[PDB]
Amino acid sequence: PTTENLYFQGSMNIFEMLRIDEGLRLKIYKDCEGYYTIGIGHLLTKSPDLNAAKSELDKAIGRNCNGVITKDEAEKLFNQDVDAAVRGILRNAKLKPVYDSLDAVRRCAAINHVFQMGVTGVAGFTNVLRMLQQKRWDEAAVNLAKSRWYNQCPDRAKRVITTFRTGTWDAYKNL
Ligand SMILES: C=CCc1ccccc1O
Repeated sequence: PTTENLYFQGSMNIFEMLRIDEGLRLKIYKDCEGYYTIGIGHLLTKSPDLNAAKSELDKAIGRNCNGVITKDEAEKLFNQDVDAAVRGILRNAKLKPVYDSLDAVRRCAAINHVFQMGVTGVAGFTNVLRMLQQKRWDEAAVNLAKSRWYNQCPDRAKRVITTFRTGTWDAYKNL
């Protein structure tokens, strides 16, 4: 590692991580499963009706957006969604002990997973939870690679799986 490469971990954090996996879009779009999304991975609704999505949008931003937001508004919604995922882990009796056992980088991958799937989705991975607590990283990653979450949209999930395997930021290098 060069002096610069050793600096790369101090530049990575949950916000930079999710920003890479989710992208940044200032107009309403459909994500890889066809669900209306905006900003940095903010799922607006699962309904096929673009009208619900715009209404959810104006609600979340608090103005008449007509489907378009600013970078600063994107950042704000994103920070709220990150806070919600972390809070969702910490209050949950099953996820909190596993999260507490993890190192800082794998904790970021855990918050990313919850941001993407939701609390009950993640807490259903009974086996992967036990694997992670037992530091069985290879097995946890192979089992996450069996999931619909990863297989229906691999490019959004692949870096998170690699990060559970390694506990480093290497999958976020060299975009
Ligand atoms: C079970 C998969 C990973 C994971 C671990 C701990 C907390 C949340 C989370 O998504």
